[PDB]
Amino acid sequence: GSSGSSGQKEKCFKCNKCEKTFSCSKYLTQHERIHTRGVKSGPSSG
Ligand SMILES: [Zn+2]
Repeated sequence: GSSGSSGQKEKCFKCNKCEKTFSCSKYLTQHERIHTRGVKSGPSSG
């Protein structure tokens, strides 16, 4: 008899790598990108 109060009203989007809490979703999904090993034209041209 543990039924009753239930609702996914409160939502929180917390990254995985950095584990930073955000406000919206689109903000996170896109952010996650930042975590991509291998960036061309970064530290040195070649
Ligand atoms: Zn992150």
